[PDB]
Amino acid sequence: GISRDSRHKRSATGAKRAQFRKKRKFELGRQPANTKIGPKRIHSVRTRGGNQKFRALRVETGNFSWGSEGVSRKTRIAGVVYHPSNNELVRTNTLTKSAVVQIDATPFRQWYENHYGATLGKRKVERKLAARSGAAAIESAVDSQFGSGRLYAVISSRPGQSGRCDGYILEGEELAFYLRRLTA
Amino acid sequence: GFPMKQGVMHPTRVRLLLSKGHSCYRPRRTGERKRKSVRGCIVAQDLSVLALSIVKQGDNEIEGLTDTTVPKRLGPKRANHIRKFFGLTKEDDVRDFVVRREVTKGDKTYTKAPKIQRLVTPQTLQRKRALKAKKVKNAQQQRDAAAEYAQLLAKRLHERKEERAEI
Amino acid sequence: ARGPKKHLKRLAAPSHWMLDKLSGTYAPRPSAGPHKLRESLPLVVFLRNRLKYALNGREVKAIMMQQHVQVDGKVRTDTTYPAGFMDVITLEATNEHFRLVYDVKGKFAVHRISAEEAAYKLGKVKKVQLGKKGVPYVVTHDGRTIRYPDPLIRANDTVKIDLATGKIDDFIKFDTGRLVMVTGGRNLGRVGVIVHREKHEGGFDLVHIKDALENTFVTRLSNVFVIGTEAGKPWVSLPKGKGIKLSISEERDRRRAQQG
Amino acid sequence: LTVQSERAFQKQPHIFTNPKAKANKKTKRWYKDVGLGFKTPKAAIEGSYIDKKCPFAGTVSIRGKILTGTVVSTKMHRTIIIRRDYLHYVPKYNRYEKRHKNVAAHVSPAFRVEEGDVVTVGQCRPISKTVRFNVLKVSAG
RNA sequence: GAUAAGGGAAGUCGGCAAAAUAGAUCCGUAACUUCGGGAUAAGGAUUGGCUCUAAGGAUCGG
RNA sequence: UAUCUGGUUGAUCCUGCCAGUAGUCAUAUGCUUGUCUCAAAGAUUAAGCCAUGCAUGUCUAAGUAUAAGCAAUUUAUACAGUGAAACUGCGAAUGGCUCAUUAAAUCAGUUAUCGUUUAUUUGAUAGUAUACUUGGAUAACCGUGGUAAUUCUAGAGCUAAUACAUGCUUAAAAUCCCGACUGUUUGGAAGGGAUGUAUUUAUUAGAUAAAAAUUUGAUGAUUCAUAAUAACUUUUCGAAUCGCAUGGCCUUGUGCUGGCGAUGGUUCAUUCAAAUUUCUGCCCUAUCAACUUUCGAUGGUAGGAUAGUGGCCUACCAUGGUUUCAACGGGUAACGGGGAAUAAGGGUUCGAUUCCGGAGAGGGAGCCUGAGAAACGGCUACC
RNA sequence: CCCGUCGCUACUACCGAUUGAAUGGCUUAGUGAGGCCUCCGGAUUGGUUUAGGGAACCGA
Ligand SMILES: [Mg+2]
Ligand SMILES: [Mg+2]
Ligand SMILES: [Mg+2]
Ligand SMILES: [Mg+2]
Ligand SMILES: [Mg+2]
Ligand SMILES: [Mg+2]
Ligand SMILES: [Mg+2]
Ligand SMILES: [Mg+2]
Ligand SMILES: [Mg+2]
Ligand SMILES: [Mg+2]
Ligand SMILES: [Mg+2]
Ligand SMILES: [Mg+2]
Ligand SMILES: [Mg+2]
Ligand SMILES: [Mg+2]
Ligand SMILES: [Mg+2]
Ligand SMILES: [Mg+2]
Ligand SMILES: [Mg+2]
Ligand SMILES: [Mg+2]
Ligand SMILES: [Mg+2]
Ligand SMILES: [Mg+2]
Ligand SMILES: [Mg+2]
Repeated sequence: GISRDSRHKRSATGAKRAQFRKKRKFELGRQPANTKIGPKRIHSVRTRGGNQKFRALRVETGNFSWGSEGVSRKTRIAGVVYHPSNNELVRTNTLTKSAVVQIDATPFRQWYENHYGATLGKRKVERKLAARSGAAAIESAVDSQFGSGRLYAVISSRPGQSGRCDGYILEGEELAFYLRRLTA
Repeated sequence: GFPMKQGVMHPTRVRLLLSKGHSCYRPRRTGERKRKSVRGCIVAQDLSVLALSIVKQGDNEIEGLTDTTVPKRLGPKRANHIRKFFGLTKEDDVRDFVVRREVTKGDKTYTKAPKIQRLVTPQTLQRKRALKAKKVKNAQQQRDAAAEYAQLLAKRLHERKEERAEI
Repeated sequence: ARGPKKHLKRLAAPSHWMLDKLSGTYAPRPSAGPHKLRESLPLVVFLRNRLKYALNGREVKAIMMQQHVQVDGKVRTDTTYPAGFMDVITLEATNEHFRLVYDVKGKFAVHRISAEEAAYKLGKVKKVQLGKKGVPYVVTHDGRTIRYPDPLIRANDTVKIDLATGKIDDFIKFDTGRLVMVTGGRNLGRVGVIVHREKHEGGFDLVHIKDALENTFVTRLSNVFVIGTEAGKPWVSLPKGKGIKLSISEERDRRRAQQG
Repeated sequence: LTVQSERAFQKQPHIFTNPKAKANKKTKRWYKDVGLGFKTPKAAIEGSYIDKKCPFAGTVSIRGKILTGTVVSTKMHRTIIIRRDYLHYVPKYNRYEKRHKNVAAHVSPAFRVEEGDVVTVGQCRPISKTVRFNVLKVSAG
């Protein structure tokens, strides 16, 4: 069994430690989910204490939040474009935490147009919109992407732990950072 | 003597790890799994006996198989099962239609009938009423204990209001 | 080892139970309950070794299965129920009420009280915090959780519980001059007033306590139980001896004069 | 030395800087006091480094034992080794012998330590195979 | 000049003849020793095609 | 009892050992042996192998009874007393034995969990935006059996649940979003959705140095408790259960209400625990001086996994980490400690063994169930 | 008094061809049972259940 104990390692002085006891069940590990993109398939795992975990083996959509306006919508994920841990994860389009993905922009464009009245990519309702006006100008580098119809996002949930693939839309210098990293 | 297991497509024997819910095995303790040899699902010459079920009755009577019949040993026991099998609508009283098998102990005979399950009775309705009355009374006890604490807090806060003004 | 232990060796039982070595191999292992194992008193020990009502464990079980014994106003049928400090035991068949208070000699005294005092008990607040739906609550030393406490209550105070509604009758704030009984260490059972609290953050606060005989001792804050608002005014009756520790020479002289 | 020197973006968790805000374009910084009367260095209030294991801006907590020792190596990235000297009593000879133990502690960029300083380190949760302590105070040597 | 089931020197004075090994990269390498060797000791792993990535330079412009 | 005596020489004084002397909770053995109390006992060599028998099962008024079981006619033609066998629930992870492995390992004293899970016990905690009560299986049983053989089980006919899967019954407002119309200086609005609790994200309260030109908890300390917003979910559970009593209301009913109990259920706390964990402390050996780092060794970033921290594992990147204050290696006729023998004091020797901790059930390894096992009087595979 | 070859008897350890032998630990390389996760698979077995012979699509 996969074991997380530190006994099998050699000590800080470099001495090999002798075998103390048989592997115990309270230090087990399991195998990575390696979440892909495909029709949703989640398997439950019975964990210590009788609790439940959900392995997302394949998912298509997730709930992603646009932080500045504070609104979240569920949208499909197109693919993985960047992963700080392993490039084989980008190549196989494996969903893990902190993975950079492209998400569908329609729910956010629709919310934006209904809430502010402007477009992207580049009586009472009208009064509410006129009041909300002025705050409707967003950053150019984020606005330009809606023209391509795909937003950059990072997964925040842990799909191998909860079966969900949720995240937030990149903005500010974090967005500038991953654009520079991606383009190189 | 090894029995046949459905889905194993062989005329021979294979060894499987059988568990609870599998045929050809009865687990002795909870969670126990045994590796047992079982015969495939393909008919061959190595069978000592084959079990057959008559789907369509033939021409000639079978001596002890198609002429007689054995009544079912037990009647229905659940209330909705009594309603479904034969005899009544939801407004009928199931209590006096249950089949009772009478036993003969020498000279005096008495009847035995099953205990009906899922039968609505005044005790059942009393328990339902008790549960909902307790739930409502509890909800009121909680929301007035909360209201009383809100009075206590308002009094303390008012006292702290005058305390700051004084100091 | 692979799960919780269910036996208790006689030699490994708490010493303040005063069990004899040779009556057998095992001792009553207290059940899970309001009080910790080392600081509790099982009802079999209370009813058989102290009160001597039962001659053996079969008889104590016969006694308890007739619904006579009540702890904190509720009938208990668990023979190894972990009764503990300040708990009230009622035996209405004999019409007797006991309180489990430590005596100054370190053991649980059998301190009988009248029914009027047996109608309540005190509990030291271990923590106060907010529960679900934003309801604050206090957890006492016997594991009780009482919601909607007086907003002035903080940790280490002592509350007086109505014990029939589970509500708070009144409380004592932790401060200088309060009467205290010590519930741990070698000074177990002594009663005095707090003279000075010396705090040690990230560590253990220490409390300096002055006895009624002007004896001063120091103990950890976790072993301090406030039982009265000032000297000579305890909220519960003290056991015989009034929690005053005498040296062995004074005890020997007192015993000689009392018996001759 | 730059903060975004890794293949991943370095930032404090759950600290959100809203781009649609006022002209006060200063990156929001989170910090905490470790308690026990230890002062937060101003390099944490005014700095820009990101360290999840740092006592003041990270999620570790200081609890347990407080030890002092001499820094003997700064050749690891963000990790030091301190040396603790003590006297062991040998009852048979009614005398003592010098002994020492090496304890590995994490040092945040809010402190600058070189070999020879005497530091005070507080215990934290296990943050590595050999590192379980985290520097709280530095005295120049 | 080739191949050959199973065995593998039982053939023969004798392993005669044939077979097996073989290039390169990486790992590893004993007794003994005249300290130079033994040594390619012994004993192991890899090797194609295709699509990429990185490193290694020159001349001009202060 | 803080003690000494014989032995080298022809004789002497010394160094020095041999011998004598006493104890042993220290074993064996020889001889002898009347009484009372107390009482060790396959540790040493073989953690070698085992014939045979036993050591873990369990039912109350309160889960399931048509035994074709017993008993009596009784408040009873639904059952009602007693009661095998089975299904369901729980226990079997405790105990008992042994000390093989194990030398910073175990363990001892001392810490921490603001780094986690926790059956059970004990406290609290749920009005939430077909209903007089939902489904279809299955056991025991009967009768056809196959094998020499097992705690093997297969066809066929029934039939149950606190087993399995679904599903209503209900307060009063209030708040939020969209919003046709309308007022038309930005208000009013018909109509639609959403509110409990769990899960997963993202974003906000969660304050507290003393005068001039409204609330806000704890800690030494937190991104804590808790609350709110936007969404999300192969939708967790907000009782389709069981026993005794039968009370109260009369606008002529199997009407509406209700008393003491069993069990279960979400979350928080507690307890019994568990898992990691700080500091310091282990016998001999240098005829062991360098060890660790291919292929994790030390650290960083990101991830995966875990109940959770952590190179526990993966990817990328640095070259670190231990050591004459003895690392590393080797030996141990080594389970550790509380303790035991002997002892003026200081010490020397022993500690498998009545208590505590750890480990094992021929040797490894891998798992199911379960709160809890890498369990062996559980399973799977190899030797 | 006494020393050493040489000669006799007994015992102990050492060296010693045998690429001697046995047991245990660690380990390179090759093969690799079995469990677990995953991937399809779809024996048979219930109907989201629809249908005038029954042709679809849902679950296990
Ligand atoms: Mg051939
Ligand atoms: Mg061949
Ligand atoms: Mg050959
Ligand atoms: Mg020959
Ligand atoms: Mg020949
Ligand atoms: Mg010859
Ligand atoms: Mg020749
Ligand atoms: Mg030749
Ligand atoms: Mg050679
Ligand atoms: Mg070679
Ligand atoms: Mg290749
Ligand atoms: Mg002697
Ligand atoms: Mg033996
Ligand atoms: Mg045990
Ligand atoms: Mg015994
Ligand atoms: Mg990590
Ligand atoms: Mg021992
Ligand atoms: Mg031994
Ligand atoms: Mg033991
Ligand atoms: Mg085992
Ligand atoms: Mg020899």
